[PDB]
Amino acid sequence: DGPTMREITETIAEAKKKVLDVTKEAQANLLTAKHGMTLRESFEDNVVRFLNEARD
Amino acid sequence: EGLVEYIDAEEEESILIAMQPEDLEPAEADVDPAKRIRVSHHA
Amino acid sequence: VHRNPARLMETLRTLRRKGDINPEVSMIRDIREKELKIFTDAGRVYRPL
Amino acid sequence: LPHFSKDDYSPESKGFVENSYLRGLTPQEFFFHAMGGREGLIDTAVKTAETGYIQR
Amino acid sequence: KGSRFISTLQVKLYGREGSSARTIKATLPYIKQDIPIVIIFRALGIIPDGEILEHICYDVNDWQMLEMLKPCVEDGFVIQDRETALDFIGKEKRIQYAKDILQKEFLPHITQLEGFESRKAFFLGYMINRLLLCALDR
Amino acid sequence: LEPGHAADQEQAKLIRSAIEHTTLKSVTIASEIYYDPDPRSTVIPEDEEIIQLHFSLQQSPWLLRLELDRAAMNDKDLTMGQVGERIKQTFKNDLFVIWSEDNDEKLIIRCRVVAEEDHMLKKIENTMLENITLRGVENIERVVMMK
Amino acid sequence: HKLRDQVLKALYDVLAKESEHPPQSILHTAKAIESEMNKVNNCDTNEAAYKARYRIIYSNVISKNNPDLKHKIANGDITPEFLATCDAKDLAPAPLKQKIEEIAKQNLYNAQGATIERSVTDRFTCGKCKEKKVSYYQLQTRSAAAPLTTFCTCEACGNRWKFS
Amino acid sequence: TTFRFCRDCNNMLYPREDKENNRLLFECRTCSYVEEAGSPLVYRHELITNIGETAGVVQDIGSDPTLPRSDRECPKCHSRENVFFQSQQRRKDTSMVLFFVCLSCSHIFTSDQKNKRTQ
DNA sequence: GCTTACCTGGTG
RNA sequence: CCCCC
DNA sequence: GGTAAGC
Ligand SMILES: [Zn+2]
Ligand SMILES: [Zn+2]
Ligand SMILES: [Zn+2]
Repeated sequence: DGPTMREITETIAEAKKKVLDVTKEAQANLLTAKHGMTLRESFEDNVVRFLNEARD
Repeated sequence: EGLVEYIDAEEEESILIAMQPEDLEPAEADVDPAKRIRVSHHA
Repeated sequence: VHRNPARLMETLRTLRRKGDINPEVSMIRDIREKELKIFTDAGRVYRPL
Repeated sequence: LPHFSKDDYSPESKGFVENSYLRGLTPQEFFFHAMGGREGLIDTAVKTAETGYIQR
Repeated sequence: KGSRFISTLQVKLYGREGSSARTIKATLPYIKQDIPIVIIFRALGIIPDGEILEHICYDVNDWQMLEMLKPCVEDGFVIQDRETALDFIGKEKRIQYAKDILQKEFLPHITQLEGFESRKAFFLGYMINRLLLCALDR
Repeated sequence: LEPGHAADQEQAKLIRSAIEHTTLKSVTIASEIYYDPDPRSTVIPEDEEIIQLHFSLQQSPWLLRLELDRAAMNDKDLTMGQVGERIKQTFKNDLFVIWSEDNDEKLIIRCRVVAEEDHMLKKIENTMLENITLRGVENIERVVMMK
Repeated sequence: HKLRDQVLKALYDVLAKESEHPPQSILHTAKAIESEMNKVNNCDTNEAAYKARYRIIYSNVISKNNPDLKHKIANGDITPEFLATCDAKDLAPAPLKQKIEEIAKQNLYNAQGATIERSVTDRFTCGKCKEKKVSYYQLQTRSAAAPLTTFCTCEACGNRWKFS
Repeated sequence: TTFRFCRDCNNMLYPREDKENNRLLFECRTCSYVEEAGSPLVYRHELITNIGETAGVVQDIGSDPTLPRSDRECPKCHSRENVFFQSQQRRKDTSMVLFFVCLSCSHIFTSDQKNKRTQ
């Protein structure tokens, strides 16, 4: 459906925003550790998850 | 006439490539829903 | 070694683009490692752009 | 890819295919999908002997 | 196309992170044992430490790299001149065999003629630099 | 965890400290060698307070000085005394061990031996780092808490 | 009697070396032996473990930081406590006390192992617990002729399954 | 530890004690040279290495066309002309902090919000 | 603690 | 070889 | 070209 495609497009763009936000947070040394270590590992978890929640 | 060049994988590491002349070249100076979503003229 | 690698790199690229250096010869400038790599070498896979 | 800038962690740069097979893949998406595609085929090719000898 | 000269020179960093006195040694073709880098430089004409150091670490402020080179300096202390270094290969007979190896078989690309020892020396220093650059988390 | 202690996070942290293999190297920030010839008066102005203690109540002019990380030391429930004594027992009557007390800003251990002298201190610092067990069980290289 | 004279001497001096100096000469002497009398309450020179207690008292006094432990020790501040303290950390100073808290907190965070969330879908339903809190992943297990595999996990009960 | 070289022969200098006057000296093993020491520090071994610096910034590092550019204003010149990148010592254990090099005044600035970080 | 001697899917 | 789940 | 049970 047409309106469903609009919904699906704004969904992907909405998750993409969260990613950018978690990026700007990580880039400004504000992103917090995670027991599942590395600031870099930690950032990638948040990103990966956001994009998976998006596909689903 | 220096319009087109030959690039190996080593030289590729130092260049920035456009996908389409349009899609990535003129600066910005409604949209088709059926069409697939592309990136930008970023730099 | 080269003192002004930026100029040399341009003088080389335009020299090749003209035809004077075989179009297959590869030239790379790694600003970080302060190196200029030139390959005349046979067996390099290359594409036109 | 050389099509992107350096230090790019955006969905697009790190392999997020945002379109459906119905919409079509962009060249980058096409290549990244191929990168991750190959993944399985490699494993199945490698495993085959080890999986066989265990059976025996 | 100079007759399949597949000469594979290795410059090894002996000793692990935890083990004291991390020595740098190299494998020369037709030369059984691994020669400590200093002795090679000495056999290439570059005799004092500090001149040998200058071929490896281009920056004097780099105390890190220089400290790693300190056990090498000590490793090749015994050999103190070129003919002494060339002899540390395999006397008289030993000295020519060495000259030939370092000339024709060591770093065969560039040139394998004769009148370039500095060219090879500087290159060996470049390899050590790239090696120590990786030894360091750099 | 032991029955009535399975819900206590703090209990598990202490057990972790008791299990995970803790070397001297694991707590050390850096180790230095100085030519400090007077035992009664240190060349290092920082160590002034260390001297005024382990003195108020023939050796070696060569000083092995190692600084320890408070955080490291605190994670494994350790103190300067416990660490010093472990070095004191691994070398017996061969090395002279003095140390900074637990509340001084910088955590330091000062060592002196009992022809040459200098190079055998680089020897002593290698075995010191690489193989001195402070706390923990060997082979258990990392321990984590889980719920 | 080595310590009986040395604990005093060191206490007297490092308690007169202060900006306060010894105006309370009869009380700085009394404060020192009274701390030394309860000090021997540790062992009474029966164990060398008593000597280790001294180093705690002496060190926190000299130090610099903290200089104020000196001035406040002649002013008053419990002498029997400063033997059975164990409060080696809670006594002297306050910026280190705050730092020890931050250290303890962080080290307890560090000690905790990796979690890994897993993105869940209502689409699939569990077999056993019959719950729609399913976390899948696909893999090319078969030839390029047939499709992927899809390995589902129930993030609720914890159950695993497969597909064609 | 800033090690010195012998005069005459360029060879490396080694520590030695002047027991007579309780002072440190550095002597040459290739000859009879001897000089006074500066510091009492003879050797430093660092186990914990706290660093995460910028890069090999050529005063023409900007010539790299693969580098991303920001419109952030320069803290020194106020030129909204910058080129940015992550830490070059690229450890796994590295912050995702950015280092902007203004093309106009060639001054380095960081995207840090934790502290007052310039280096 | 190094060198040897065994092995490595199914049909056609 | 050239084909297979 | 990967592991182990020989000397
Ligand atoms: Zn379930
Ligand atoms: Zn000399
Ligand atoms: Zn500027």
